[PDB]
Amino acid sequence: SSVQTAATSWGTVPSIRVYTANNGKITERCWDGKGWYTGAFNEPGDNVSVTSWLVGSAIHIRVYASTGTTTTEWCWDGNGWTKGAYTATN
Amino acid sequence: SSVQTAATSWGTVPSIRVYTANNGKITERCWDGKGWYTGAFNEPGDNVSVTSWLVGSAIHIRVYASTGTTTTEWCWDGNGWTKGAYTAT
Amino acid sequence: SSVQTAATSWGTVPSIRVYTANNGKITERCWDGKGWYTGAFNEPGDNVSVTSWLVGSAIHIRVYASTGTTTTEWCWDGNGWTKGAYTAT
Repeated sequence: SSVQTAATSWGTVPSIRVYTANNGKITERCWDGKGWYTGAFNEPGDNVSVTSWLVGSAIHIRVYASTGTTTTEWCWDGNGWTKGAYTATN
Repeated sequence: SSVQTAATSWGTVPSIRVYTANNGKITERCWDGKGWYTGAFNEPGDNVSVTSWLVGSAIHIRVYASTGTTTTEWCWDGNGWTKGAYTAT
Repeated sequence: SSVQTAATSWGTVPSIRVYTANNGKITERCWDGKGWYTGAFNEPGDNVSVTSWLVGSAIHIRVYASTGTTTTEWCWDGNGWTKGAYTAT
């Protein structure tokens, strides 16, 4: 049944990121105070969650994308999306 | 199989808001330090996410409600819930 | 069908907590700056959401676990997980 979303925000503007899982694909929409635009994030998943934090003015984002029982962490640390170290078991 | 929830919080008390999508309706439960009560938010949706931020002591909340492939942003900026500018494309 | 997750983080390290609902169980994976490990949280549910806040350096976490139409709040306030006062009505 419906698409699945996850949202985060930071700062005072604020910036907002909304991730949508739709038919096995996760995409990203972004707001930085003027309007919505399509973000760089595009990875497989049926389910998505997100968290973010600032270090000074630098945003760090973690997106957890799940398909079946496999969850992949995707990391934004200022210079592109990369796969993170997250695993669900030892 | 189950309801679906989304939660946010702010401040030091804190205030908490929990949104639940149940049979196509999203409702809101609120905690401001004393007990839980039903919030003003009531809109259609099968899925919900939320984020919030403070500007000084003023809370701003964004709720993303989805039905099928359609996502609607709902905004709280201190004087009622209003539909936001979010579009998926 | 896929597992369903919820995530929160705090501080500057940061600490991260990822909750996964899988086959009626919600479990927790934790990062405190060195590596991922399995957390203490293990409770029933088909759906999970989370929020957290700091009071100074002390973290407070609220996990909302749902099975059918029943949502249970679980609370971390520094000395184990306890059932919270949340009710839906």
